Order: sequence, then C-alpha cells, then structure tokens
Amino acid sequence: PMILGYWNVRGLTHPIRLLLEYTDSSYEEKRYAMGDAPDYDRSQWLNEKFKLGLDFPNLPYLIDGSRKITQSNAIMRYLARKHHLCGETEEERIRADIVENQVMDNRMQLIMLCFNPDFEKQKPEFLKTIPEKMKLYSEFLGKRPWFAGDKVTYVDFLAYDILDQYHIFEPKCLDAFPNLKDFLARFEGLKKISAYMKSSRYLSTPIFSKLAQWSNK
Amino acid sequence: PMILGYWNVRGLTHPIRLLLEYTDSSYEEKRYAMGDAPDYDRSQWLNEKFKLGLDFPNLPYLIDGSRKITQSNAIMRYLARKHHLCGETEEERIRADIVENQVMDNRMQLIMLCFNPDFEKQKPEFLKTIPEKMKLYSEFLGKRPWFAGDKVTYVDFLAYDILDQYHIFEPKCLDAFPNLKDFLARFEGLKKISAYMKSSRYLSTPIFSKLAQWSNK
Ligand SMILES: N[C@@H](CCC(=O)N[C@@H](CS[C@@H]1c2ccccc2-c2ccccc2[C@H]1O)C(=O)NCC(=O)O)C(=O)O
Ligand SMILES: N[C@@H](CCC(=O)N[C@@H](CS[C@@H]1c2ccccc2-c2ccccc2[C@H]1O)C(=O)NCC(=O)O)C(=O)O
Repeated sequence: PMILGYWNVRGLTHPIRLLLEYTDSSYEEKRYAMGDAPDYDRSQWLNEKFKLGLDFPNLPYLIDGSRKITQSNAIMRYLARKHHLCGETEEERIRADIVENQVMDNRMQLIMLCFNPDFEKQKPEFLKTIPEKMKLYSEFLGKRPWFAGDKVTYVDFLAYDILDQYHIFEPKCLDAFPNLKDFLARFEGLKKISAYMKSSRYLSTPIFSKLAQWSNK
Repeated sequence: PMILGYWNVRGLTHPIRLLLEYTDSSYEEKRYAMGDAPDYDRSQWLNEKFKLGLDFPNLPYLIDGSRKITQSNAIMRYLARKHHLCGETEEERIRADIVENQVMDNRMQLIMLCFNPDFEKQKPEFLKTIPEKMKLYSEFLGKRPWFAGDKVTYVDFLAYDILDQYHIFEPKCLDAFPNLKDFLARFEGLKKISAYMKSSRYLSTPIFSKLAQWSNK
C-alpha cells in the first residue's frame, strides 16, 4: 500500500485523498494530530519528519514503494501520470497548468485570511473579492464538462476542493454561477467520489488546523 | 513576437526571462510601472488587466500568438514543452515537479519576510533557517549537473533564481554548499544566458516593488 501523510484536517490534501480514491489506489494514511492552543504541539509529525527519507520533508507526503514525494501538486501529478489523467493536448495541458496554479493562489488567499488574527475585520473585504474569483472560474470552465475540456483530469480534483471550500465559507457564492454548482455536483456524482464521501474515511471538515480563526474545529 | 507582461522588477519572473533568452525566443516585454508612495499607482496595468484576453488576468502573462498564459509556473511549463525542456523520465518528472513547487515555497517564505513591516527583527531568525533550506537543495542536487539529472530542464531556471536571491540576501549562505555554487556558475555559463546577463535586457535588481524591506530601490 501507498502511504499518504498529512495532518488530520482537510488542509490542501483533499484532492489527493479524492484522487487516491478515484484511481482506486491502495494506500494507508498517517493523519498527524496537532496539539491544542496555545502550544499547538506538532511532535506527532516532528518526531518523524527527518526520519522518513524525503528530499524536502513536508506534509503532505506520498510513499509509493521506493518513491518518496512531497509538494501536493507534485503528488497530484504523480498519481495523474500514473492513471492517465493528465492533459492529452497542448491546450488541455495549458489549461491544466494554469488551473493548478490558479487554485493554489485562490487557496493561499483563503488561508491568509483565515489564519490572520484580524479575521473578523478582514472578512468583509475579502468577501468583496470572491465574486470575481468565481466569475473567473465560471467563465473559464464555461460550457466544458471538465476544466481542461471533455475529460476529467487531476486539475478537476483541485478545482472541486477549492470551490467547495469557498462555497462553504460563503454559501451563496455559486448562486450566480450555476455552471460551477453543476460542476461540483458532477464531480461529486462520480462513482468512486460519491462512494468515498459516504465512507469512514471521508474528512470534509475541519478545513484548517487549530491555529486558524475559521474552520479550526 | 511573443510578449511577456510583468512589473519592472525581477520579482518571480526571472526564470521566464532567462528561459526566453536561453530558448532564443522572439519576444518583447511589457514591464508595467507602479506609482510611488503613498499611492503606489497600478493604473498602468489595471487599465488593461481585463482587456488582454487572459482567463485569469495576472502578472506575469505570456502572449504567444493565439496563446495567452498566466501563472508563472504555467508559463514556464508552456515554454518547457515548446522547446523540449522537461524531464524525459518519471524520476526526472518527479524531481522537476517537486523542485518547481519547492522553489515557490522557499520563494514565498523569503517574500513573506521582505514585505513584512517587522523584517529586521524576524530577519535574524530567518537567516537561522537558511542553512537547512540550502542544505536540502545541496543534498538534493548531489553530484548531478542539473536538478532533474542529465540535461537542463525548466526547473533549473527556477532553482537558479531562488538560490541566487537567497545568496544575495545572505552572501555566505552558499559557502558550505559548494555544489550549489557550481550550479549557479554553471547556469551562468550557458552561452545565451551569459550574453543576456551582459545585455541591456538584464534586470537583476530590484527583486521587489517599493513596499519591500529588501530589493527596495
Ligand atoms: N507548497 C506545499 C505546502 C506545504 C505546507 O505548507 N505543508 C504544511 C501543511 S499544509 C499547511 C497547513 C496546515 C494546516 C492547515 C492548512 C495548511 C495550509 C494549506 C495550504 C497551504 C499552506 C498551508 C500549510 O502551510 C506543513 O505542515 N508542513 C510540514 C512542516 O512544516 O513540517 C504543498 O503544496 O504541499
Ligand atoms: N502564483 C502567481 C503569482 C501571481 C502574482 O501575485 N502576480 C503579482 C505580481 S508577482 C507579485 C509582485 C508584486 C510587487 C512586487 C514584487 C512581486 C513579487 C515578487 C516575488 C514573488 C511574488 C511577487 C508577487 O507578490 C500581481 O501583481 N499580479 C497582478 C495583479 O494581481 O493584478 C504566479 O506564479 O504567476
């Protein structure tokens, strides 16, 4: 079995857990526990961070036999080439690449707001930016069934995850973009995805670590 | 020719600039200017931001004929594919994808301390962390000529820039890692790169905008 290591929170690893499930991968998990406030003890991880053979010790990590990978996109891409879920055309590939990075940016934005102590007074500002973000995803996907075109790629995994977290942080943000609502439902409707979602392993929340101002619980 | 869109700072776009040179690309640039303090006028870029046909408008952007791309790593992948500068084996691709995301992490960490109002007091703690950042690279590179292995790929462009910026920040941070230093001199030795560096095109400074407590002018 493959081993996925991460905190016991959604974090940035959902697309990975969903990809694992989607490709029917055999894997085990290491969900490292984080210490409560104000210490936020991380020795569950730290006791073995330098003891696992990884080039750049980090969470998440994927152990696949001899191969030891870190950096979530890096992990996503490995699984993707493994199950032919990479773009097939140059245009597929440009779309994917942009999407990949676009998701992480939109994700840091969220993070940066949810770990800042000034959350409360930062939120209304942040809120003003969301409709553009969504519009961008909505006009880019357009009428395509999947973000890269006609077939599911690893980028839909990342895409699903960050829009659902945004949807979750702002429930009515997809109201104006029904193609995005339909996308989440199509993704969600995938056989193995539906399935995992009802599983003992599903882990939707908390979205962040106990250090966050939002979805820390 | 092609067009590269970006502020008139080094920021995160050095790799693209060196890739375009190294590939003998026919490109022109649109270096936008940011007003000064306190205003910090962006109107020069904002007024055409949504009028370029980009899906997710950003800086940098690459216009190559019909193709419009955003997100520095996507741009880099794009040129990588165009000129065959990616890993050719699974192991090279993994190394490449891990390195690509690793650089930007280390990128972020540097920038999170230079666009930090408290730069100077947290500076002494970041410099403490630098020797283990550099050590990971050093150990990862090993005896190899290039980060992926046998030939040059786009991640070397990436690796070179962030190692060069850490180096500028901390001039002795490479003294214990001489192979990193040979990486840098060897990267500077590629003919088209050599030439470019001595050209009117080269922009090695400043790294950041105005609002930074490093590469501030
Ligand atoms: N560029 C890396 C991000 C890596 C990362 O920051 N790893 C964090 C976990 S995600 C982490 C996080 C924790 C809880 C909740 C949310 C997040 C998060 C989400 C997205 C992006 C960044 C953060 C992280 O910093 C960490 O714990 N590293 C191991 C260690 O330092 O020893 C990736 O894409 O894999
Ligand atoms: N993840 C995207 C980052 C995109 C980004 O934030 N672009 C910044 C410029 S880099 C930006 C920068 C600005 C000022 C000074 C320096 C830089 C910088 C330097 C290093 C690293 C990153 C940056 C960003 O903060 C921006 O100005 N976008 C246009 C806009 O939002 O409308 C990329 O990889 O392409």
